[PDB]
Amino acid sequence: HATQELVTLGLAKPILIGRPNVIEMRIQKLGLQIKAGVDFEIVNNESDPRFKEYWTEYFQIMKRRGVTQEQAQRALISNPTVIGAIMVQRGEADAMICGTVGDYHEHFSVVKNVFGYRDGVHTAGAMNALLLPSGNTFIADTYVNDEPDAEE
Amino acid sequence: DDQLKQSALDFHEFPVPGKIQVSPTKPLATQRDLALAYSPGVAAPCLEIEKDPLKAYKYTARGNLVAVISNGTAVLGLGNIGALAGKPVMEGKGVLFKKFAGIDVFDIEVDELDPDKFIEVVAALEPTFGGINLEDIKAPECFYIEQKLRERMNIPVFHDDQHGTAIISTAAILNGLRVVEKNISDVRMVVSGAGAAAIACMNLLVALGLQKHNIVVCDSKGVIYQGREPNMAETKAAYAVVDDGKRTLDDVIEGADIFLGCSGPKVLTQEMVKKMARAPMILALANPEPEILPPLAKEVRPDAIICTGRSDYPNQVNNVLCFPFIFRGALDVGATAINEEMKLAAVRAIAELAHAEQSEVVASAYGDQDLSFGPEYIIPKPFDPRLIVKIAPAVAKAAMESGVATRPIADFDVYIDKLTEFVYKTNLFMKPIFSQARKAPKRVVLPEGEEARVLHATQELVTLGLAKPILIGRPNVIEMRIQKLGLQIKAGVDFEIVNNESDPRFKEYWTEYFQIMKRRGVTQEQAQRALISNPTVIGAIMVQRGEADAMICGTVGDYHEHFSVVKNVFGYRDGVHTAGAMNALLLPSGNTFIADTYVNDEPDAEELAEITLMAAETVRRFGIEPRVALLSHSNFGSSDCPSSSKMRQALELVRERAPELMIDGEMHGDAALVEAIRNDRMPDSSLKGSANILVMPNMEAARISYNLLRVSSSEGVTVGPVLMGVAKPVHVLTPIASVRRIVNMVALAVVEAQTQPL
Amino acid sequence: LAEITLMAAETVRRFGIEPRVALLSHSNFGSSDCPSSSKMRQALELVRERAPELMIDGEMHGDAALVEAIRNDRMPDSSLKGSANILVMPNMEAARISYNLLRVSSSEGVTVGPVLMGVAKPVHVLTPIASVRRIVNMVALAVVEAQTQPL
Ligand SMILES: NC(=O)c1ccc[n+]([C@@H]2O[C@H](COP(=O)([O-])OP(=O)(O)OC[C@H]3O[C@@H](n4cnc5c(N)ncnc54)[C@H](OP(=O)(O)O)[C@@H]3O)[C@@H](O)[C@H]2O)c1
Ligand SMILES: [Mg+2]
Repeated sequence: HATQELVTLGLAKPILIGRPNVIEMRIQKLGLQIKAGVDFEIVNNESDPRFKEYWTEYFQIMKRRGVTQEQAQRALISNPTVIGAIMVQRGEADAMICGTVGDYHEHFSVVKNVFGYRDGVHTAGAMNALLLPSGNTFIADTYVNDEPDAEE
Repeated sequence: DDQLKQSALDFHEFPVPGKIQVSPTKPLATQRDLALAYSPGVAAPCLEIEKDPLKAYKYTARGNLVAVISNGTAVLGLGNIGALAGKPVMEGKGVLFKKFAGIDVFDIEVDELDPDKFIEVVAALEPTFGGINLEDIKAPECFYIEQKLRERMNIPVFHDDQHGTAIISTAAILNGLRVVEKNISDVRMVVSGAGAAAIACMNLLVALGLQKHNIVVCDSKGVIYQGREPNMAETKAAYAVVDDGKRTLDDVIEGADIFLGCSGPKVLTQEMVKKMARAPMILALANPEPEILPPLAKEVRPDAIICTGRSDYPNQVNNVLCFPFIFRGALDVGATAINEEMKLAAVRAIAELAHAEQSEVVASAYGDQDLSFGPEYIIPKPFDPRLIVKIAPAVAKAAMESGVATRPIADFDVYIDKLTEFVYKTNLFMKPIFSQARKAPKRVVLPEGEEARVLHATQELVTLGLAKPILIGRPNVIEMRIQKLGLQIKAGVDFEIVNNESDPRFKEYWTEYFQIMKRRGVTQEQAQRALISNPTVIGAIMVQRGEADAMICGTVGDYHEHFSVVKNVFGYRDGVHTAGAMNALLLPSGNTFIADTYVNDEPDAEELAEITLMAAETVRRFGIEPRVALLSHSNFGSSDCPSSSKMRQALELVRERAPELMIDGEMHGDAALVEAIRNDRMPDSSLKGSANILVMPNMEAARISYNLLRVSSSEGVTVGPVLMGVAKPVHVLTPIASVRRIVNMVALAVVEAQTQPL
Repeated sequence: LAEITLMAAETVRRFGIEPRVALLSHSNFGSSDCPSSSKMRQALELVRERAPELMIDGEMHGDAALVEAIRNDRMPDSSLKGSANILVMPNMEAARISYNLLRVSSSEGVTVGPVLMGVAKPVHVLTPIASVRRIVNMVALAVVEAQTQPL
């Protein structure tokens, strides 16, 4: 639904990750008017033509972080967040929006491992916005650091 | 027959050619040691040998060394392929000499095939060897050559099968006559196919106190009796009965009592067995095809005493029965030859064993020994921990009785002690597990069904009939990988495939996973995603539901990624609050098990005690008596670190729980493994001999020690990591596990599922 | 750990053997995040800082360190070539247990040990079970070390 809205408003060029068959049947059942290639690009998690170059980069990132070559191969087929992060890091996409499935830190660990921290920054935080009677209010680090210290 | 032809063609020569590797049993890692071995320093042992030849067996080989000396004329069952060309099965015979009794075998093969120059070459090579194991000398020059050779050397000249199985055969006769409450005086015999190992067997069979006129020798050409041929056949006319017009074998029975024969195809029939007297004692020893088809004859007549030489049935006559152990009696006594008393007192040991077999740490579970003396049990099974400590001392005792030995053994208590010590360090507990799994296969999930190693293991398990595999993966990828690998397994026919996607039981699977893990951080959508992308979860849910009996995972990913799923689904065993992984090693001291190499990073005293008890129980089920030693960097209170105090607390807890368990600690690894160091440190230690279970303070020490010892000091793979303390049978393996490891662990899981898989 | 690694490499170099160090742990190249493995990785970084020419890698398993095929399967780009001849262990319990088990199981003869490194003057504390050959070898090593400014 969000992809349909983004195509309609022309806000982004979506790159969906999943099985094209399941995506298409779900689109038809939902009643959307988006089509593969025409409006949004589909990247198949399996039988991806760039599979070899993807798991290779993931392994080179995570070889000394507990990930073997076979684990890298298995992650680039069963972990869509890793595929999206490698896509963004390589340059085939500009941004990623994950987290709609699973736990927050399951995706944040991949994001931090691939992209890393910003320059001059040694911590990450998640800001949540609320519309209170006093106005727009933002609460800092609702998701990342369990017990930040003074510097964090 | 490629599943046997190609598999046996895949021979373990790849690392280094030849099963034997003539290697220094002494250290050679220093110029001092090298000078002691080849420079002045090695002249002294040789000079002392030359001064008095009594030192020949002492300073060198030729004490334990036999040489299976051959002209390659009857290579086990092959024939005259040649001396050098016989090397494959030459080494195959020589390898079940060291494997089962520690006999050194120099596979020197005489190239001289003439029946009179062969003896000349063998007697020329006599000083190299302290007892020759003459094999592959063919008939009829086997008897001729052995008869010539026996009279020359002053060291045990013991042929192979020609002298051979007579010990096992006459022991089987002595027990069979016991079974049917008969006596050797009136027993009648029928012999067929007087071959290399046949015509020489009744000669021993007579030595029990047997009249010659009761034996009827036969060959391919009818019946060898006195009156048949004008020229009486040698070594057979003594037994030859008077002429009576009996020209066909089907009538020469007349109610006989024994069918001792070592020959080829069938000669005996069912009506022939019917013509036999009451309580027939058919002893068809043909290896290719039994001469009577024992099931058919047993359906024809009951209370049969059928004895064969194949291991598929009890009462098997192998060389390992006494040949390595004969020389363990022959060479280890100092005899100058082997008499008929040697050949007859070892008859009174293996025959004694069959009706005197008991205890000997029977595998508490697994194994399924179920051996009782009777019509289906005449002689012990091929491989036995006391097939040595009873047969070898019998041969030595016969040596002193014959007064032909040169190094008579002292008080036999010490001899039996050393022999039993050698027994502890050579155990084959996996063969009973394979035998017990094969007679009751179970369904085992292999969640990593697309792995080449798992597919090879599946082929092996289908071939051996150990399990009913249930592979998990994409059927398409599995099938293409099978075709590429060259396997002969098919979906449904040999192994069931469970597709991780589009599984008909998807709804009922993720529902159960959610009900297990709803309050453990897993949502319904996460449960749905796990039952499609996590094969371990699918296999665990399958096993928990009851659609499979065991699981074997871990060949991909991290150990704890699978162990967390296993623990979450199955839980812990009743009365058990911890889990541990036991890894097995074949050390020079014997089978050694290291406890909790994978599960607990830093176990405490109670967890260590539970792990110790579970490891002892598992090792007991293997058929090995548990000898536990808690390991630490402190030797019996040397250090007061919390680790050593924790080890002492665990020792006290274990002693409370299991007073019968042999355990001590905390000590060093060398103190645990060698008894001299421990006796020097703790003379009153409750641990006797070498410890076979090593319990370590933390997972780092256990894992590092196991990894270093496996690649440095280890022979082969048996089992590991054996997961203990989980409710249902499941073993998490490692990504580097070999096909043999997977097959062994699947067989272990199958046998554990035969024992209430919960 | 870094100081011990450097001293061990220097001593093995003085023996005439090219040092090939491998820091050992129950984790294979970041598999576990226990403080022990993090300490091993920190030691590896410190050693690489101090001695860029030393051939060292870690942290890995014992089999990965000793056989090159396992390491190449795990880390094809490992800085360690062949078998490691220096094994640095996370704690004294693991080191002592591994050495004691390997000495009685997988070992040919005695050469030296325990070689004490980091003390001002040549001195070697032995064990009560040290043999005559061990004492002679260790005395010879101490004599040769005293020929090299015994301070
Ligand atoms: N421990 C064991 O399990 C064991 C050990 C050794 C041998 N064996 C078995 O014994 C056989 C050969 O062993 P071996 O080397 O001792 O003997 P061998 O030298 O091969 O002689 C076998 C004899 O069988 C006879 N024979 C062949 N075909 C026959 C037929 N159709 N009818 C009757 N007799 C026939 C031949 O006698 P003629 O010369 O008169 O034809 C021949 O001399 C094989 O079956 C082998 O598996 C078993
Ligand atoms: Mg043979």
